[PDB]
Amino acid sequence: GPIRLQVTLEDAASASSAHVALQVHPHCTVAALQEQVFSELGFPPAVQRWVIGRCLCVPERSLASYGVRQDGDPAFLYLLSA
Amino acid sequence: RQDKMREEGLQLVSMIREGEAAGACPEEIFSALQYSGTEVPLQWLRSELPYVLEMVAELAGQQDPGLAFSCQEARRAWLDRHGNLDEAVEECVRTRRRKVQELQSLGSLQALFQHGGDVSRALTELQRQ
Repeated sequence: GPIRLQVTLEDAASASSAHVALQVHPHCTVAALQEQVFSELGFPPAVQRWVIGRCLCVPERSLASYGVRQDGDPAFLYLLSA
Repeated sequence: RQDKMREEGLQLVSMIREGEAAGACPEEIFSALQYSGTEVPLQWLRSELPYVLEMVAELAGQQDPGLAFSCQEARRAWLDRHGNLDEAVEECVRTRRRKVQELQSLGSLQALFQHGGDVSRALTELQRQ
């Protein structure tokens, strides 16, 4: 079922005021999360670079592949400077 | 206890920011780390990468000749496959086959090599006599 993912937004300019928690299915793909953040938080997927642990994520794989297990698992969304 | 996941994440985000400030895209930093985990990927790009791209080009040209590869095509495949050399070579010969197939008339091969796999730069330059 759904899990609380701890996204920390990271930018070219950044030091932690802005954190975000997103309910995501570990069996859902990183692409699906990208579309989720696009509709929800307004970030186009072309600028999105997801980091989970020691991996720059590929949108074809599942969050479980990196992997999202428990709730509160931390992820980082690096946004590109368009 | 224990979410060192956040530690590794912060580390990679650090190297990604440092790379972005030096003109390196995150795929370059990550590909450098995934292909022989150098603790500095910025030095590794300038230092160890040229022979690796040359490797992608040599294996790629040897796999399905005649369709020579440019350093730009090998670099693009290498980055598009996050550093996976075999996937990089495969996508390299695959993309080049796509590019020679895409042309209207030629088969020619020198034009794609000479312009780094740019379909329309090789297309404009090969329109000459």
